[PDB]
Amino acid sequence: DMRPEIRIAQELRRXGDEFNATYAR
Amino acid sequence: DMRPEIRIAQELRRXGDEFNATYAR
Amino acid sequence: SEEQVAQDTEEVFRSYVFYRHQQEQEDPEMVTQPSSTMGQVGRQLAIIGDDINRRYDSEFQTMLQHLQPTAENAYEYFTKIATSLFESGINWGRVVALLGFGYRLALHVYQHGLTGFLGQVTRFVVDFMLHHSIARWIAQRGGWVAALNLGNG
Amino acid sequence: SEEQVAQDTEEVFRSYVFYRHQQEQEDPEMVTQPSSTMGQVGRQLAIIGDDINRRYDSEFQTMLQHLQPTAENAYEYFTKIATSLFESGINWGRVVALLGFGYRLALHVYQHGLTGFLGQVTRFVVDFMLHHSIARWIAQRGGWVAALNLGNG
Repeated sequence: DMRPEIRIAQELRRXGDEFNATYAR
Repeated sequence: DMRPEIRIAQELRRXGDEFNATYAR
Repeated sequence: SEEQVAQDTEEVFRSYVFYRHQQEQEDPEMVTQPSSTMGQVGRQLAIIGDDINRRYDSEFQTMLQHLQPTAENAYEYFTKIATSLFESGINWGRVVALLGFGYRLALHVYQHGLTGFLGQVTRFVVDFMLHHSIARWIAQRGGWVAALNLGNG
Repeated sequence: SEEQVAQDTEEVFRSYVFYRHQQEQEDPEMVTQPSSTMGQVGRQLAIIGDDINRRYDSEFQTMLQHLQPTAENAYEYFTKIATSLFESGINWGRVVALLGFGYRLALHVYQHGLTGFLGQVTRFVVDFMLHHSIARWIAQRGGWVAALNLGNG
């Protein structure tokens, strides 16, 4: 399975892209 | 007045000498 | 310049952490700053991210538990994770995610007692005993095992 | 040898801290070791010192508050204090006092949030932004102040 630091970076990116889609208008 | 690190060292020594007198038999 | 932006980042992040910790409570490093515009930037990014951030709480707890970050390895992990975050590009949301990761990492390492300070004090004690002749004295008294007679009998 | 005594000191001190923290409770760094004889030495010195140690609690709280130790200055203060402790001689009680000071110092720095880890993470964030081109990007978007438009309007 994916290493924890790989999974964390993927979810950070997901999280950040959600923030970006939400607010970068 | 005495600097805090000076006072701490004096009280550490007092404390240790109490321990020593108590237990070094 | 980007040296200026880097300097501003300190105030942004410290304010971000201060205000995020407030909104999530109910870590004394996070309660202790005087800012201005950069303080406002950090505050606003923490506030407007709150709903998004809370939906990620459960999985970041699981992921950070698996990662087991410590003060000793945090730099290595931070760098690998942040590099991967931005590999496919930079946008404002990913920049905020970097601040959020810094927040989560600092909180997790402190509250799980992984900050390494007791280990640092242990090295202080050992180093002092070795280099200031205390170990020599204990050796001549029979080693640490000789302390077993204190309070004995 | 005194290198051996120095090695044994790590187990003595960690056990000392583990057992002292138990007897005083009612710091997660202090709850996390597998030892043997050196573990027993640390345990016994913590136990037999309990009555003496508690009589000093009030003044060490006042003195450590005045000293304001941090992870940044702890080594300097530890070394000056320990050198002064032994200036007029070494005895077993002063050796135990050194372990007790290490205990108090580690506990005080952790519980007052002076462990410096958030400050370390802040340096991670700034360093990454500067050396991995994030600050460059923010500068070209207008600096951190441009983030004030996120969630605005």
